[PDB]
Amino acid sequence: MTNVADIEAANAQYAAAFTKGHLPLPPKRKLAVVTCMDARIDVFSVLGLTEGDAHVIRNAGGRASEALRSLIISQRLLGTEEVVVIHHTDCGMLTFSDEDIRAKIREELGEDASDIKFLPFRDLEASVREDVRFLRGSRLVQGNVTGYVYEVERGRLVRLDVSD
Amino acid sequence: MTNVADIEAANAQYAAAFTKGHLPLPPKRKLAVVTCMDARIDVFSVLGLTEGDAHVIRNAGGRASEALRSLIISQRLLGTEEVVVIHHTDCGMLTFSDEDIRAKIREELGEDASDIKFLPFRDLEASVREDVRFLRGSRLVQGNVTGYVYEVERGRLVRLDVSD
Ligand SMILES: [Zn+2]
Ligand SMILES: [Zn+2]
Repeated sequence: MTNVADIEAANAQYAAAFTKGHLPLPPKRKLAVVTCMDARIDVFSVLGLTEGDAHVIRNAGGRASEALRSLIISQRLLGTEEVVVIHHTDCGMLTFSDEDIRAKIREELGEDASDIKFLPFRDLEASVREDVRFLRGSRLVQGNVTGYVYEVERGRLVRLDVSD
Repeated sequence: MTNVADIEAANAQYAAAFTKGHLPLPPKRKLAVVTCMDARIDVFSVLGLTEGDAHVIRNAGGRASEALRSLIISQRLLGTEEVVVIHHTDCGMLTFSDEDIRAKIREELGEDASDIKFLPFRDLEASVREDVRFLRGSRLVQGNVTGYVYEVERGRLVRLDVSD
């Protein structure tokens, strides 16, 4: 109850103590992060970023196909040179198919979403390899791509070896 | 100049102090936030969120059209009931046309991107109004939508009144 009132109250405390007003547009680490919208992940705390360090791109499952527009802008307009892709344990995108979510939209809203692809995946590590390989194969992405699993159970980032 | 070594070292410190392993999938505030990938914005600090409070969806310019997949999953599978859309001052998406970025891709990569739409906007407040009205008009989004501008120069969230 009162989300808008609470975030505006918290913001007033943040703004009172804020001195980071001079930070420039290009990220200092020339880095873009692609990860899940998952509420339990604070990317800045997990990776030790401060304001101005890295682009942080977030979507349901941290899918690289959807991140690509954001990555091209990140690199071509704002100078980033590197991408990290982070999926996580206990991701919602493991727990349904396109058919299951289309059914839930019909059941709850009475709407047809048969032509929208929701990009769920069947295996966590396979999803990271598919995404990293996708970005390595793109002619529109420059630089090294690294894949990780974040363990929501212990706060650990686990780097994955992705062959090819 | 060793991004992967730096974030792995910082993560090892974060994991040593980590207590939050029992948090569940559904966000506690039943809230999804849509904002820019901009490096200077730590959404958790700006809004006073803790791990497990709100979904955080981020893309170049915080465009609601691209967030829609993520919002539908957030609401239908993970129980969120409300959306906040935050654009920001000094956003890169104000500073180019699709034809300007297509030129940079030709100059730097020697690639043609004439079939990709990058979704820049011409006016910051109009961009927030368009994105809020887009989500309010969608038959696949339930609940209240609020628009904000985040002022990168002063750390201030400014709520916009958006009609019809
Ligand atoms: Zn997830
Ligand atoms: Zn921006």
